Amino acid sequence: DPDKICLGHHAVANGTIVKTLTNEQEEVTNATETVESTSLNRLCMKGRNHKDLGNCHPIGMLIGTPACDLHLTGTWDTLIERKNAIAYCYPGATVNEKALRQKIMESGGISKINTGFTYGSSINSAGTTKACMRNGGNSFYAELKWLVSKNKGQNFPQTTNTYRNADTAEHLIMWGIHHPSSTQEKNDLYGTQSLSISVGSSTYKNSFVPVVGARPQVNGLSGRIDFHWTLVQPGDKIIFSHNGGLIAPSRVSKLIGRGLGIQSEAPIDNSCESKCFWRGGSINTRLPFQNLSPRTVGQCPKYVNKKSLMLATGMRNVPE
Amino acid sequence: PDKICLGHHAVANGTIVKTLTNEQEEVTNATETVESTSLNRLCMKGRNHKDLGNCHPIGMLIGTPACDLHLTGTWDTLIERKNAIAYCYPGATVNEKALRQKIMESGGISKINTGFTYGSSINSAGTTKACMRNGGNSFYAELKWLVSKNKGQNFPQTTNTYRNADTAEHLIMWGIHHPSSTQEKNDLYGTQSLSISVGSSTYKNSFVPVVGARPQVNGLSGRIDFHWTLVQPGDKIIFSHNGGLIAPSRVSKLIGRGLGIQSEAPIDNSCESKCFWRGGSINTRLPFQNLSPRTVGQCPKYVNKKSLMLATGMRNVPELVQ
Amino acid sequence: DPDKICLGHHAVANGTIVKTLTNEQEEVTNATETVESTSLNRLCMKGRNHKDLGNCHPIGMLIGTPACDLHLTGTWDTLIERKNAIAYCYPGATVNEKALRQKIMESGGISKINTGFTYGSSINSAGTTKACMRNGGNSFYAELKWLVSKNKGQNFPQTTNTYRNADTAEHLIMWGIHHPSSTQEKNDLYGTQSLSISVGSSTYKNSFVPVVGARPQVNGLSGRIDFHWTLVQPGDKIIFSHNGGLIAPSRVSKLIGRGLGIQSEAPIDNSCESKCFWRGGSINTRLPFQNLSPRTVGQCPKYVNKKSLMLATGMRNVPE
Amino acid sequence: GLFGAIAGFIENGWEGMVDGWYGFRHQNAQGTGQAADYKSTQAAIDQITGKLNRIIKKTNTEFESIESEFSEIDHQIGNVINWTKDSITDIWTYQAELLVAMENQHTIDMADSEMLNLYERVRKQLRQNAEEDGKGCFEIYHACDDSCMESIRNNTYNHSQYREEALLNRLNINP
Amino acid sequence: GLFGAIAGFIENGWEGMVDGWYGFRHQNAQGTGQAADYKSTQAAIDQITGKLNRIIKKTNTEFESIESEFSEIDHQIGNVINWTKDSITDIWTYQAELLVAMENQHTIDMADSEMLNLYERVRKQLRQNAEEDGKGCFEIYHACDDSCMESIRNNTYNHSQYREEALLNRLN
Amino acid sequence: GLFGAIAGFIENGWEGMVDGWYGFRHQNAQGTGQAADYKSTQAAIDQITGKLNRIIKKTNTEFESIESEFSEIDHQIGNVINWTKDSITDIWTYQAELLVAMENQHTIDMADSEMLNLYERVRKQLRQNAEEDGKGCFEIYHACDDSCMESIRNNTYNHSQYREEALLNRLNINP
Ligand SMILES: CC(=O)N[C@@H]1[C@@H](O)[C@H](O[C@@H]2O[C@H](CO[C@]3(C(=O)O)C[C@H](O)[C@@H](NC(C)=O)[C@H]([C@H](O)[C@H](O)CO)O3)[C@H](O)[C@H](O)[C@H]2O)[C@@H](CO)O[C@H]1O
Ligand SMILES: CC(=O)N[C@@H]1[C@@H](O)[C@H](O[C@@H]2O[C@H](CO[C@]3(C(=O)O)C[C@H](O)[C@@H](NC(C)=O)[C@H]([C@H](O)[C@H](O)CO)O3)[C@H](O)[C@H](O)[C@H]2O)[C@@H](CO)O[C@H]1O
Ligand SMILES: CC(=O)N[C@@H]1[C@@H](O)[C@H](O[C@@H]2O[C@H](CO[C@]3(C(=O)O)C[C@H](O)[C@@H](NC(C)=O)[C@H]([C@H](O)[C@H](O)CO)O3)[C@H](O)[C@H](O)[C@H]2O)[C@@H](CO)O[C@H]1O
Ligand SMILES: *[C@@H]1O[C@H](CO)[C@@H](O)[C@H](O)[C@H]1NC(C)=O
Ligand SMILES: *[C@@H]1O[C@H](CO)[C@@H](O)[C@H](O)[C@H]1NC(C)=O
Ligand SMILES: *[C@@H]1O[C@H](CO)[C@@H](O)[C@H](O)[C@H]1NC(C)=O
Repeated sequence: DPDKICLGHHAVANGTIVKTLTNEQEEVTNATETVESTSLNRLCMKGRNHKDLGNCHPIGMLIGTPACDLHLTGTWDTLIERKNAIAYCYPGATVNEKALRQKIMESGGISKINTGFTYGSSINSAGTTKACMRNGGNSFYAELKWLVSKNKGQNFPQTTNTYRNADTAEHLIMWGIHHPSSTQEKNDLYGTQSLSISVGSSTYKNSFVPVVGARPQVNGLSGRIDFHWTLVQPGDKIIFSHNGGLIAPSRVSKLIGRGLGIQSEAPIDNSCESKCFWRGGSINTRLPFQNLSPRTVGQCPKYVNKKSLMLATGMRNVPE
Repeated sequence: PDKICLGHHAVANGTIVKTLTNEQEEVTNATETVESTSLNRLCMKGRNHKDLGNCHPIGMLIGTPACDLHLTGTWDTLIERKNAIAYCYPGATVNEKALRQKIMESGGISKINTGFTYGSSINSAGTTKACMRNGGNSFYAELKWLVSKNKGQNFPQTTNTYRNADTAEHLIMWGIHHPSSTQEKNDLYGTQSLSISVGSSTYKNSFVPVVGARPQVNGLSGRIDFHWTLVQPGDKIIFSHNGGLIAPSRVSKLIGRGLGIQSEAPIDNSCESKCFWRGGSINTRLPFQNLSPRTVGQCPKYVNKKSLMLATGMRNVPELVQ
Repeated sequence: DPDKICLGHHAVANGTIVKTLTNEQEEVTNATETVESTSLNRLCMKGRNHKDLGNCHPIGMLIGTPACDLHLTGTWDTLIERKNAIAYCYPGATVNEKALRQKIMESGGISKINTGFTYGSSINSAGTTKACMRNGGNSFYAELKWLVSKNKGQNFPQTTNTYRNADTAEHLIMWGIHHPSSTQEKNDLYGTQSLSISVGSSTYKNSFVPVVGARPQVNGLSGRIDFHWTLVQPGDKIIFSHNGGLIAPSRVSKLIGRGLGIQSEAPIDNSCESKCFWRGGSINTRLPFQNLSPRTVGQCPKYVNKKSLMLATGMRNVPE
Repeated sequence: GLFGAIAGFIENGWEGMVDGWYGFRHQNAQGTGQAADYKSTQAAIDQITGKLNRIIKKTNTEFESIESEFSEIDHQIGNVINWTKDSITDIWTYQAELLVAMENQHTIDMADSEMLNLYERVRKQLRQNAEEDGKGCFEIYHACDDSCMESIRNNTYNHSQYREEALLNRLNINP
Repeated sequence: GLFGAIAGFIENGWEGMVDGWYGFRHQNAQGTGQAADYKSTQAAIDQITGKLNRIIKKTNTEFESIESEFSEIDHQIGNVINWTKDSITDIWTYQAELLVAMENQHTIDMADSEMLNLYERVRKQLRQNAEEDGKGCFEIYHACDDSCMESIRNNTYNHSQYREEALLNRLN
Repeated sequence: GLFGAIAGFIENGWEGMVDGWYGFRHQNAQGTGQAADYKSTQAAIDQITGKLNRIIKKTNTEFESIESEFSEIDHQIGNVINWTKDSITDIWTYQAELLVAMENQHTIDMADSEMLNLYERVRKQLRQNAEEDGKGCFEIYHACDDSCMESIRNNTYNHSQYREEALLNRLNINP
């Protein structure tokens, strides 16, 4: 007999399940995902002066490995390192290698400056190897010189070379030490004398001795060349004194500015933008969390160990 | 008129909890969220465990007498004890912290023969009173102390090569003996300049015995220091030496993964646990604990808090008391 | 017609904006700041036995650089290091310097104990240098002695010096190795013989060879003195065997207790107290957060990347 | 739930109401009808939009690599990095779970409160002219045509206009 | 409190009610009685059970040792570990404190709301046959015997049967 | 808001109420009145004071330096420290933002609830002697002088005293 007005709310046939403080299976009218599960399988490089190193390892840029010939100098805001990239054509390693790679991958460019080092007539400064091929022939690291005695068996002469940093910014200098595979090889290259290399600046001091020892062949070679580095401050000199075994710098490096270093397997895409990168590519999500990888670089969502986390965007669903 | 009254329960003695707005809120009931108690024992039920006792992990690789029952084996849990013995002869391992952690993360050790043999002018059976085994002078079981057979004569230029014929990396260890004096150095290895070179495809180093004056440790000024590297599958490692090398008779292979525990608490096989610390085991369902920040396994998170009571009931509003 | 009673709440003319879960600009009657933005430009040292090192570098306290003459011993609960502090008057450096500096800055004092080292008639133990001036005269590190041959050009004698720790606590012993600038200099100071320094305890051993190498002048000097250190355990001996190049300790150190190391440029103020310090001074706030610096020491508010975070202390403001 | 309306004294929702979150169904001599309420709907939507604006975002902090993808890391430093990264991941995973659980509880209860606030507005509007049936409806004790129903929905219903009629039907009282 | 019933218009709790969290007491011409309410009690308990299931749990992450108990650590890395561990402890201590404080606030207010929801259910059942006294009771303006009182508790009370009697008594 | 009173059915606040947070205004033959309610005001203030006591504090943990202000640091350890510190900063910035957002929401809604609880207390006191106007006021259907108004504020109002008078006026049957 009385007229009626009824208050109510909407519902949907199929609601979405969310978790609350008191209920693991609460049905609501709608929800939205907060953990990103999808990645773009490209490196989104739009708006970035980027350098893809390909098979060139960052350290190879400083010493001049043949794979790095197109990457000896340049500028960039983003530097991309790839898997199985080549640093050492000749067998060996760099001392304090991880710190050096990190420094290069934090830079925004490299320039090169001549050392001006010269060598007397009894030194062959153009030593080459089958391990470092360039332009169809035996070659060597482009930024270094393999010094040996010109006459086989003769004592390599006592030599002293100085690099002065005439710039207003710090330079990075690298050199190598050759470690022969046998006494006969050592004698042939540098003579029978006791070998010693010393390096000295205002901020750095060290000495090195070529170690002769039997080793397995790596790419047909039992010899090793190990690399060392330091920073030369503005106005300072660094002095090399040596009588056989030094792989001497013909140029030094200057790392310029800052950039973002990326280690990734994903191909580059110049038509899209991103701020967040990982091994598998780019993450362009607006969501606060992601479950792709704990290893990311740039401005990224936080990694969580969750497949899904649904945020309610509606009331409790109470269907008819 | 007639009446019906709505109400709620209460208790005479409530429990105090903290809320957003009140540090002393009385509720009908509450339950603890921070675990304060530990079992003073290592709960090893359902675990193929190894208690090392007085054997130090590094001693398993070199074969210190204290480790004779732990030269090989498999385990999912490895227990290290305080004051465990690694070195019978005075000395130390270079990069020892990384080595110990590798062993304590492993699920077992296997041993593989190096096949190192020596000519007639080498005495490969050097021993010391510092390393006693079965009531007699002995040495690290996995290594050999090489000296000149004839006292004072130059130890011969020698080459030994280990090939890794396995599909997994092997851990090779060796020692360098540092004599107590020039006369002792001359007696063992001769008057020649000594040099030990070690070279693989991935590793290179050189060593020289030193004879500088140093104090006695249990009557001995000599030192044997240990060095190690990983030999990759299919690679070989070459030792070139003329006196001072303590050479490996076996190499090690670390197998799988396991949980390393450092504790003085006794083993208990009748109970299980997934969380351990120095003082024993933490078996709790609670999300937090205040026993120690140093724990291993699957543990509640450490908090600097004696108690955090979670309310499991309404506000307690008791009846009036005179 | 009827009498009326109305329920209501207060409001203010000037409300404050705060952020809620659902509203970025919610006006409330009052609010208070949770992030501290201001700092006192002073080191608040009331209730602290403190040492301001000034021009003295912590390592200089152990070796006795002239700048540290008034900081060779003492006790403190707070140690203050300043910018451009001097450790090395003579050119050189300390091996494992970072760990040593941190040990000193974590300590609550330094005591000095005599080594008792004596030298025979063919050693001059009073070597000095223009690099380490005191009162206008050539001097040397207070806690060490520069040993040279008494007769110029003669072979420095094969010498032994032994320090025994007679205390119940570990002692910190330092020594130097001199690296000459030329062969002529090396010959004049120590003789033409091959130089070797060995150091041996129950827990430590090492050997050192003075290196003669060309290197640039630092304050007119191409020579270097590099420092090394170890801990001598209670009851143990440490033996120095040397024939030229050792810079030998006249005292050893004992670090006492614990203290708070502060690195700051701000002046001392003994009138006020604080538990939290940074480069720019002290943070005496009661607030839970601060935006001054992520690098702080002591008991501090947590650093946040926010200018302001206002906590509501009142209801919604609904003006008339 | 907290405010007792949604999944409470309101038995169920209306799948047929597609133009709003809250609304009215009526019954009079002319027939039946349905209409959404704009103000309550928009109050709920604006609050959820506010939550989304705050939650759907990342930090502007630029992070660099401390773990090599294609090379070996130091064993001591690598274990510290692994412990730290796993500890940080446990914190963010926990914080994420707590955020969304707390926000979902609040969203559901907020929506419940807006239903109740609409119900309360209508109750006070109708004053002595209607009674609550306990299921979210008001039984109106006077003839209330489509214009009258519209005045209730538009918040322009004047109770004084119908009071005499309503009290006669409710209580059998003449003035 | 938030919903105004528990520690609000309900003066105090009933220590004698041991078979439930919420319930009824009545007084009529025949006598008095007490009975617990199942649905409201179970609603509160189920929500608290849900919190406990969510909170009483640890992470599945397996941690290994980065600090040696029986041997020395490196001084530089040791200080970094000490700083990191203490920072992590401060985060977890803070999060634990906030979690329990927030959950306790919500538990108390949830319990308050279930008291109010029961009260409101009874108010709407009784319709125009009763009036609120402001203390959590309803004064019923017709004879309501033990069977009538049971029908209120059982949610089967039909107001229309008693309306004429109740309105006569309310108005006179 | 959640409880529907502040920025809800109460149109606005009173800038002229400076002696409390909640209160009463009235009108009768004797005059116009205003008075703050002590109990509701203090309930709100005590809860806010409780929050401030919990929030306005720092940890007792003593931290030492792991980054040199005036000298160089190692490259790899420095990168790990930079990553760790920035990760910790992101956690605390997030926690601080969430804390204050959550606390502010609760403070506003708590204040709303105290207003509603006062309103509900008055509604139940007045019983059948008054009617709600929908704006937070009660129209009282008997002469209610200053002592009567004070009894409402005090919770000593006796509805039975005025019920006969009130019902005659409410039903419009006053002889
Ligand atoms: C060409 C030469 O100088 N000597 C002849 C040897 O090459 C040859 O022994 C073979 O040497 C092979 C490696 O050859 C190079 C290389 O790396 O390609 C040749 C380079 O010219 C030489 N470079 C320099 C600056 O000396 C380089 C170098 O000596 C070593 O890398 C140092 O470790 O070696 C390879 O090792 C073969 O296994 C080996 O047989 C001998 C014997 O035929 O004759 C030499 O005249
Ligand atoms: C000729 C004479 O009168 N010598 C006196 C010695 O009795 C004595 O010299 C000490 O002798 C020590 C011998 O101990 C071992 C050991 O470690 O147990 C014996 C081992 O067989 C020997 N092993 C090998 C492979 O040579 C081992 C080894 O030489 C050293 O450990 C190497 O450092 O020594 C030992 O050689 C002491 O270093 C040595 O001082 C001393 C009293 O100390 O008086 C001599 O006059
Ligand atoms: C033995 C001596 O004192 N000889 C004097 C020469 O050194 C000097 O030549 C100048 O020497 C300058 C550096 O002089 C010192 C110094 O550092 O101040 C002088 C110290 O007495 C000496 N100390 C010791 C213990 O030998 C010290 C030391 O030899 C070196 O530092 C080791 O590297 O050197 C500077 O090098 C000038 O460039 C140089 O001309 C001349 C006087 O001018 O003769 C001697 O008096
Ligand atoms: C750190 O974690 C990675 C990924 O699980 C693992 O491969 C590596 O062995 C760990 N590092 C160390 C030093 O154990
Ligand atoms: C760490 O951050 C500081 C401050 O931004 C910077 O100076 C330094 O270069 C960073 N460390 C490394 C190793 O890059
Ligand atoms: C109200 O309370 C005040 C203060 O206790 C008292 O003086 C006054 O007489 C009371 N009035 C009534 C009507 O209850």
